[PDB]
Amino acid sequence: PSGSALLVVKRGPNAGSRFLLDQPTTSAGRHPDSDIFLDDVTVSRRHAEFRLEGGEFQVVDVGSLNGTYVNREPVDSAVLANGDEVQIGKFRLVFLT
Amino acid sequence: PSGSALLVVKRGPNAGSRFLLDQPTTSAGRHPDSDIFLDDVTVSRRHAEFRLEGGEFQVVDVGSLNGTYVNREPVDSAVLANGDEVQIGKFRLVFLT
Amino acid sequence: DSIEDKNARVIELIAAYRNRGHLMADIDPLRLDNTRFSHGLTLWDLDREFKVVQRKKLRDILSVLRDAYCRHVGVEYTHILEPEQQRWIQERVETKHDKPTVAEQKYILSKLNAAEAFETFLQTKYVGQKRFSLEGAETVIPMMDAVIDQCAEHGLDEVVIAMPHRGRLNVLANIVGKPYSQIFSEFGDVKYHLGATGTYIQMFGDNDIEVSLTANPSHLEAVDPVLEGLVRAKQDLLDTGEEGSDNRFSVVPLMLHGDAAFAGQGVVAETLNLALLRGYRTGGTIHIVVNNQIGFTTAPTDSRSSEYCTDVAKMIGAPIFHVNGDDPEACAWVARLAVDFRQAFKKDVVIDMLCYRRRGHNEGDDPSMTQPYMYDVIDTKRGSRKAYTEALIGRGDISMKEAEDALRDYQGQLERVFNEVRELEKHLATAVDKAMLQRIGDAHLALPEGFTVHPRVRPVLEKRREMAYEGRIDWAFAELLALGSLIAEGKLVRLSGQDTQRGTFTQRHAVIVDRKTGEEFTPLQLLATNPDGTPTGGKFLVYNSALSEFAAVGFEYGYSVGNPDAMVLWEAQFGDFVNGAQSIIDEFISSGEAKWGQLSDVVLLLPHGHEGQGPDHTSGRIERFLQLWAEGSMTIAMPSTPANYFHLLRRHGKDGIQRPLIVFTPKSMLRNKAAVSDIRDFTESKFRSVLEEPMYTDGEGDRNKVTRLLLTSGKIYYELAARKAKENREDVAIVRIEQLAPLPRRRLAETLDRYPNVKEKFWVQEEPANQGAWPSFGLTLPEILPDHFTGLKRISRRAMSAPSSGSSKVHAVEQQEILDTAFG
Amino acid sequence: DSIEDKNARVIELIAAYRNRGHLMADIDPLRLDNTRFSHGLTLWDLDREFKVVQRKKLRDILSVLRDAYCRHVGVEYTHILEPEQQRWIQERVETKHDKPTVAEQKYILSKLNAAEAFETFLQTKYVGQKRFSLEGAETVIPMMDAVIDQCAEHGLDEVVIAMPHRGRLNVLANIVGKPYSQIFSEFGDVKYHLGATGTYIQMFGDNDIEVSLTANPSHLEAVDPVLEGLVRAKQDLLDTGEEGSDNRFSVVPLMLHGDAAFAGQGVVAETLNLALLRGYRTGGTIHIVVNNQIGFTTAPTDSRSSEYCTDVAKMIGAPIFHVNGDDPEACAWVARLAVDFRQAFKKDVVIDMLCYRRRGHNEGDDPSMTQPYMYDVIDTKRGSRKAYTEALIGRGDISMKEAEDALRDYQGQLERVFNEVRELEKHLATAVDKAMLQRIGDAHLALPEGFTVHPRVRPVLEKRREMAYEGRIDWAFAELLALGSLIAEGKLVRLSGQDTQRGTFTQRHAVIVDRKTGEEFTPLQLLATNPDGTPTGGKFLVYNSALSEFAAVGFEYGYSVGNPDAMVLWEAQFGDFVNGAQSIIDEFISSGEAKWGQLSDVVLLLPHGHEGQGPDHTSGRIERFLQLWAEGSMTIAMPSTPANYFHLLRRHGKDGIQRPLIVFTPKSMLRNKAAVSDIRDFTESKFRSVLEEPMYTDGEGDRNKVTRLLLTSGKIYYELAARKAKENREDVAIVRIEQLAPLPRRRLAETLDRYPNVKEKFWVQEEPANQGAWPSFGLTLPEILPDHFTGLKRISRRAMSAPSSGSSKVHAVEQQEILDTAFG
Ligand SMILES: Cc1ncc(C[n+]2csc(CCOP(=O)(O)OP(=O)(O)O)c2C)c(N)n1
Ligand SMILES: Cc1ncc(C[n+]2csc(CCOP(=O)(O)OP(=O)(O)O)c2C)c(N)n1
Ligand SMILES: [Ca+2]
Ligand SMILES: [Ca+2]
Ligand SMILES: [Mg+2]
Ligand SMILES: [Mg+2]
Repeated sequence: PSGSALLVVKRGPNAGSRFLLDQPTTSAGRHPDSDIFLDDVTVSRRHAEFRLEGGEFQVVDVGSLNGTYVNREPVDSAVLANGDEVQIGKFRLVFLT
Repeated sequence: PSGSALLVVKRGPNAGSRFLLDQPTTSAGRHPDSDIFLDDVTVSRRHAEFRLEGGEFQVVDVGSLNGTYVNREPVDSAVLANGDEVQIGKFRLVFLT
Repeated sequence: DSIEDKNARVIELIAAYRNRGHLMADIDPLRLDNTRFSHGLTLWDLDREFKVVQRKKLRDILSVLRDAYCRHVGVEYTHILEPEQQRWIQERVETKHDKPTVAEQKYILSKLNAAEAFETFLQTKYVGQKRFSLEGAETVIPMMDAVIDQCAEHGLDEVVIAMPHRGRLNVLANIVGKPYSQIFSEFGDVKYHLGATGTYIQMFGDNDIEVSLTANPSHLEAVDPVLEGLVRAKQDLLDTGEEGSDNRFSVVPLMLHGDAAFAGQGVVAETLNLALLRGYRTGGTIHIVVNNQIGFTTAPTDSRSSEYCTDVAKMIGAPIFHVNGDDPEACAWVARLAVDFRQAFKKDVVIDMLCYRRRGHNEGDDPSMTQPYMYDVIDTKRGSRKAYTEALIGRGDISMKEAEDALRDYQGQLERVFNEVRELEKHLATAVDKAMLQRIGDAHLALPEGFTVHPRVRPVLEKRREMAYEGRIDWAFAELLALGSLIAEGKLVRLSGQDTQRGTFTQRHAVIVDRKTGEEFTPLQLLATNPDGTPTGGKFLVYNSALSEFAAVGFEYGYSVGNPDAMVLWEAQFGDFVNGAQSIIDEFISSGEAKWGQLSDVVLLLPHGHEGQGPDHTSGRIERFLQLWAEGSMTIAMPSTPANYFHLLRRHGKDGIQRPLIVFTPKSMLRNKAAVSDIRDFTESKFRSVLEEPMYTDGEGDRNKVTRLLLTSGKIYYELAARKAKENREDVAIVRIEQLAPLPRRRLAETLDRYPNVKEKFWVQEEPANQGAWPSFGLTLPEILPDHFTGLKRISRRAMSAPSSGSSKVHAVEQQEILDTAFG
Repeated sequence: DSIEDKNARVIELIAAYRNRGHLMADIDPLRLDNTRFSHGLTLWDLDREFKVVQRKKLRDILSVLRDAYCRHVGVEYTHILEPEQQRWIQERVETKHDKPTVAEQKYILSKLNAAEAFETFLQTKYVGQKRFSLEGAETVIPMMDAVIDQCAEHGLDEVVIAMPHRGRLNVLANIVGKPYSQIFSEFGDVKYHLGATGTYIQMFGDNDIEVSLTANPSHLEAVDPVLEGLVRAKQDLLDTGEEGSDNRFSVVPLMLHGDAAFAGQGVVAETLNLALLRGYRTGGTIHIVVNNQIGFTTAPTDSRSSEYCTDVAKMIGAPIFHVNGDDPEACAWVARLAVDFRQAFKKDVVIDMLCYRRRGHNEGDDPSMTQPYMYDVIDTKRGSRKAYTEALIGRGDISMKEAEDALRDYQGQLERVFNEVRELEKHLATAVDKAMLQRIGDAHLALPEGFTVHPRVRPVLEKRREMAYEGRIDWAFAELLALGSLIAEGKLVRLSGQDTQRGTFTQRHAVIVDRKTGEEFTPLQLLATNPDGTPTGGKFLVYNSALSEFAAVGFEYGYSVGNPDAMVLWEAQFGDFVNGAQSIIDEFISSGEAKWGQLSDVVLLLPHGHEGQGPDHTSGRIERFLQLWAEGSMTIAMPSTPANYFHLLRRHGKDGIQRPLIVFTPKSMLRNKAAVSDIRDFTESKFRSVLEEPMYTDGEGDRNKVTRLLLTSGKIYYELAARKAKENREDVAIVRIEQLAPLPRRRLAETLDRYPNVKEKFWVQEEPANQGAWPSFGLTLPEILPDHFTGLKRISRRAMSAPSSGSSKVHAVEQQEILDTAFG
């Protein structure tokens, strides 16, 4: 994992699953063509995006109904740090460098 | 009926039954050996007596629980007149000369 | 704390007594609970005046409140939603009461003498009477007497009682008025289950009232809906109540219960639920719970999850009076108040009589084994009659001489019953004319002026007028042709069940609803009037039932008992839900005649048939009704044609026999184009217990060509006939058994004898091998007709633990397997 | 009118809102009743202060009262007898409420999106789904979600749901969390009747909770006691509740209902009645009534006799909240309050969700035919999801962009379900040692220090210790030997029924009561501890039931489903009253495995036998259980010996098979001196489905002398054997069929082959010809074993419409006629 990040599902029906962040934009949502397919009715078809620009990893809500949280705090966009918890619907994902 | 009287059951399980009064004392009660056997739990074993002395016909209560009535009035003893109604328990008897 | 604070505290204290005073009332004659017996006010406020509109001292408010709610009567009424009903109770309970006259007290004592002498005789003379003992609950006799007397004071026609066994013979002797020569004719017995009638005469009034007691099984509370149906049939006959010209409901149900059964049996809540329904109300039932605070060996804390055994009555906002069984004056007073409430508001009243069970549940039972504390208390209790006599002396109400007169009267009653029993020991056509059919067809288009018919309902009305004149009469219309012609002949017809007005399968439309105003029109009700305008004497009473099977079937059974001249039909949504009324079927319908000599002509309509809709939408359990059957108990049928169903119903209503009829009715066969009848089948025929194919009776069919005979019943005939016609199979004949019970032995034999070349005979059915007619027919047909059925084989679905598969695909495969086997 | 008058009027006005405000609340989303919407005070008193302890203006008192009781929530609580429960509700309902956060509102809207997209898909994709439509009642989904979330907020373990079919697949997808690939695997279906399990995760909290859905038939409400039994078995396993070390009752029953069925079905009141009983409580059930103000075509005025469909819940003093189905925030708020009440007081709460049924009852139903006014109003109603989105915009709670996000989310859910399903379419020994018997005998005399045994109970305890060591073990002790040894082996044993602790026939004494203190002692509970003091893991849970059959049998069936490792026995007082539980027997016990794959090991103990005590004290209807039977559905037995009953019970508890057992148990045979067993029969034997006379297996009997074979079952064997011994008839042998179903074909054939000289074979029974084992045996035995039973004849009572005669004299004559025929 050179310059890449990892998302590990800590809470949700697929707890233990790992998603690699290494592309410029990584889509997260209920659409089956999502890069990170999060299959729960609480997740919107198009929900969030993990954007990698330069060195920083950012989470961005793209118009979901239930929003996106970073460490129990609602955000429109937030720069992610090692060990941060991202909530997308009922799913809880840990961000790791 | 020379110098005699008649008792006709107007209300009770034996409505229409007639009893003749022509003896000095005529017992009325629930005991089967009563001269006038009035078979209802409201009538006491020894309840009343129809006494004939001289010309007058008298009704006398002999220690019944529910008492004796003459024309809807409670009495210990009463001289009977033609057409009077005697109540012994639930039974209603009309006295006739 | 100022006057304002004190005023507020008094208003809240008044509300607390009205609402919860009953929780502190001295209702228990055993005083088993030691811990049983607003506070901003003190001794200093006792003589302070408060607005109540008059000003009253706190001590006076308190004495009125305490007397009304905290003595021997616990009043529950503030849960009642109607304010006029709360005011009515509050005014009668909070007013100063006039003490009974000496004559009224002596009369109550005479009823305690009668109840106790009867119990003393019963327990001394016979063994095995402990289980029926009324000892410790004798006050129920002056209580019931006061109910009946108060009904007579209102000039009502009859009081009908339903009760369990406890004290039943005491009620027969001291309430119904039956003599001991009739009561003690044999040596518990059937006597505890039989019905009886008598005449009650008022002691202080000018009226008489009829008193009857309905029959019942040992199943506690099962009779409850039966009593209501019986009373409602009697009210309809007297032109009183819901279907009467007066609002008096002059036939009163008096329903007795035990404390454990009143809380535990679901049929109680089902029957209360009927109390204000248009199709079932009887103008309010008077309930008496004989609350002896025990159920065999079980304590009340294991029998109910609420403070009182009567709490289910809050389901309908009924008032409830908890009364101390050791106070017969308060018991008689509550009884009279209950009748007055019932008359004013046409709603149930519940009397909770707190008492005790002096003896063990039965012979050989020492009740101290399981309830030692209760029975150590009961062993110190003096009887009701002695306690009341002693209360009257102490109060100065009666002299010592009068008390001696009462003891004399008691011993005389005791002598009377012991001596009497001692001496007893040492001693028509079903066819109608074309004019009748046309009139019933015409009635469907004889709509009231400006009535708006729903556009989906209009073709049904027009098709019925068309069928009446042209034929091809379907099942739904044939049923209305049968009911309509009985009404025109002067018969009362009562039809009910779940969604029965319209019909579950949208086929009946016995009631039609105005599209714009919601107004109802009942076409068959026009047959209650002759063409000349005179009434026929007939009526159509058609209702949608509550969502109940147990209480609804029990009500219809009781209704048929109450009026043997009525045509009474109950319809299951699907036959699969009738098992909800199994207690009524087992305990009353199938067996009441043999057990009690009680007759019923009730009809059960059970939608039945394998159509792939699952194990709860397929079967009425024909096999269970056939198993219950015994000669002359019931008629069981599964008609295959509209006209044969018509003749079946007309025969049932006109035969002058009181016997239940079980009909397995169709679902998809209602709209099967082959399952239609000709006008001639209604005007020139009768009920046929066995049917042949129309090719042998009306067509050019050759019976001598037949080598394989298929015997069947119901809708599968049409599928068997369709395969026969497509494959042109003259070698196979199909015979239908329309009347399943009694088996039509003679007609079956005559029909089979017209096929001299049959080599093999099969019973064909849609139902699994352990279900349908096969388990009984398979065993009875070879025995009953050995020259016809020795070697009879079965064609059916395989044996199953459910009436069918849950899969419609499996159903279709199995259905095709039966036809393929039948013609294999 | 002074200040004192005005003060009094305010206090009464406060009481009127608390008591009756619910009658004026805006609860109906259809507003069908136009006429729906103290007076000594005027406009001038609005700004006057009144004591409430603070002083408050009348306008403020009024706004609080109106908001709490007259908006979208109708609160009924003043009928509750516990003042602490009234205060708890009053404080939570009258306080100013914190508006939900935007995130909570958006989450509720996300649940409406999910419910409506599911309904839209269901109604568009498939035909025949109209009958299950949740359209007009979608708010039940955020309501149920709030219930489960609030249970998770209390850290509870599981929520178990029971519900009818309406919206069931919507609940599976949106509550239980089952994927569409599993829900739409086939093409109503069995899917509307199956059980399911899932995991619920909190959206805003840190906990998870298990969510399950129990299986059920179409019989509305029948599952209600089954759910309670299932939950109670799960609570006993988790060591929570009544039989647990904590008072959390951490398994919650969530019971859904319809408005017509909730009022009409008696099993509702029977199940509510169980709510606080020691043997049955589950710490309070959360009820939801989907009140769409209709029942198929029936209006509420024909379905109930009270203001609300939930009024039966007043039977147990439960709080009731009537909530407007068009207000999902109030619906979610009531759900959370219900769970908090349930947790604080361990008692039922009822939620009456007022809503509507958008579609007709099923396909082809135009509901305006019977309810035109209701459906003209429904045709103008906008959906819950659109109305709530519009409410949120209007209130300024959400922006237009956020509302667009919600519509986007909705269309995405609609696309997801339509596309997923599219792709899915194109793709051991039963014997114990002598030491075990002695230990169970010894346990009956191992009384607690200073325990006072009733003098009539002491010989029973001493006789059991005597039997354990010397033999002649009777039926009652053999049962306790079987249950006691299972407990010692570590099994949980639950035994219950009417008066089951002592026993109806005073024979059990499983619980004994201290003569002086009322203290209870359970001898078999000592077997839960090994001689070394370590627990065996076993337990004896023995109770006296409520006086119910339907709810009691349903509870025991559910209990056995909830814990397959428990030994669960239900006992009828007499088998004759089990027909009261016919719906449970037909719909769950006999058929649940075949219909749903749901397994149960429940035992039914049915006292049975002809003894002259009438048609309600003679029969458990063996013939009805035999008719229901199909291979592998149930085991049915009628043991004749104490040891064979012992082996039967041990086999049932140890076979590792989940299959119901039906036992026809004795009454007088409990004390028959010939019906006793030797120690050896418990230590050196097993269950024998077929028994021979001890003269052939142990004695000097000659089987070759036998020419007449009598086959029988039950207590009549002893009378047949007594006549045989008195008449010294070596030519006659008696064979007993102990296991009635499955028929023991192999053992029967082997036994009959030991009698080579039999010329005639008869089936002998006490029951009428149409009852007992003959209707099934008479038909099955000659087919199954033609070389043994072709020519088998019957000896029985004549066919009857009741299980027996009402006369004990007729019984005795008939009984002597059977023995005389058997040896004629
Ligand atoms: C439906 C039904 N179940 C069971 C029985 C058996 N049984 C007879 S008496 C009894 C207890 C009755 O208790 P309760 O109702 O308080 O009446 P009580 O005998 O005390 O007057 C029971 C369970 C019955 N007769 N009917
Ligand atoms: C015990 C029982 N009796 C009858 C039926 C037939 N049935 C199916 S739906 C229905 C009406 C249900 O009304 P309600 O309880 O208000 O529920 P809804 O369908 O309106 O949700 C009936 C009688 C049944 N399934 N179960
Ligand atoms: Ca008839
Ligand atoms: Ca087993
Ligand atoms: Mg009782
Ligand atoms: Mg409904």
